[PDB]
Amino acid sequence: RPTFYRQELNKTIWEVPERYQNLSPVGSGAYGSVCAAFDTKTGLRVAVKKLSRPFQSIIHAKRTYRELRLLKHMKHENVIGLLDVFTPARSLEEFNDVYLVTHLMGADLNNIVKCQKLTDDHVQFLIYQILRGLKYIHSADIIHRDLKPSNLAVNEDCELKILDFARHHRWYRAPEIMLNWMHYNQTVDIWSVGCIMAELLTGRTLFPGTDHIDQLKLILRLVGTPGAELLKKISSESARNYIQSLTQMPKMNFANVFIGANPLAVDLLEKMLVLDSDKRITAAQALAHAYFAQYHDPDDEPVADPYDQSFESRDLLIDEWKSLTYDEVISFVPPPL
Ligand SMILES: CC(C)Cn1ncc2cc(Cc3ccc(F)cc3F)c(C(=O)NCCN(C)C)cc21
Ligand SMILES: Fc1ccc(-c2n[nH]cc2-c2ccncc2)cc1
Repeated sequence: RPTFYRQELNKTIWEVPERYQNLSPVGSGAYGSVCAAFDTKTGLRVAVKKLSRPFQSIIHAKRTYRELRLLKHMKHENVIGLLDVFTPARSLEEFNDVYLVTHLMGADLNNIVKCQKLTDDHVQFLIYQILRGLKYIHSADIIHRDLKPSNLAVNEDCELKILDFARHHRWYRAPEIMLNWMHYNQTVDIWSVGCIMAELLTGRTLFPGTDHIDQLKLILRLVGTPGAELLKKISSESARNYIQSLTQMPKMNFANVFIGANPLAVDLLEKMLVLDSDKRITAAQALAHAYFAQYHDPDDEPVADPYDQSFESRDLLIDEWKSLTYDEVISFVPPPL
């Protein structure tokens, strides 16, 4: 066991091993508190997240267990991974805090898009990496659910990583969630990617809606009201009525909306921003799209080992979720240096 040291940043107490030095806050919220730090054992700059009240309730305890399982499983260049997880506690009895460690990235995508407009080649490489990481995540039957510029981090090399999965198990959310459809599939993420790609090409949020209703009407204005094939798939009575009563609007021509953009980019957006989720393009299929010929390599777009999410359906006590989390802390194995 290593030796810990203690200090106060903002109003948070931080107890971490000596190897992590020069902690400086990065931000805080419901997710907990994040600090940038230097790892003397490896020489890397790292990001340390201290979970907030990890075992204060059953919802928190399960959430803590969920995040740790996910991060321990992700082993992919475009997905955030676990460098280390530790607790200052020496036993299950005193186990009360969990810290997570990962490589520090240069900036989030929301600090690039507004600082600069992106060339078509940059958009190619950035979107390509998101999809490469999404293919991996989706191969494990995991849905991110909250893909958005602030959840994508980039290095000065333009290397990208997907961060902070939505622990749910807004301008970027698929319309079937605005309609509250409880059976949305993994292509909800592909919709998010489409809204992101469009924003990089134009510099403007594609669907800057003020609420759920306003959001949907901005989406239908671009992709048009749903056809009869999609009408036949809606079970909700209120939804069906709301949609059949809206003044009908045609699908606009993306080539005209996105004038001057690479025609291969326009084509990909049209395959991503499809209202009917069954017809939306998949991450695996989008990687083979001609827009990414510069970067596509079918022997270097790997898939993930099978991920067991059976715990999601379990109804346990706080002490049981806590103990299961402790087990995952102890059995952690750092990645090969
Ligand atoms: C913006 C730069 C600091 C780039 N950067 N690089 C790595 C990294 C990790 C995090 C969060 C995080 C996740 C796993 C982990 F084990 C340790 C962690 F710290 C955050 C962050 O602060 N996320 C806040 C939550 N928001 C986005 C919803 C930011 C990160
Ligand atoms: F206006 C819309 C927008 C999106 C959808 C939709 N796309 N994929 C699945 C659905 C959907 C929505 C609600 N109920 C069932 C299915 C249906 C109508």
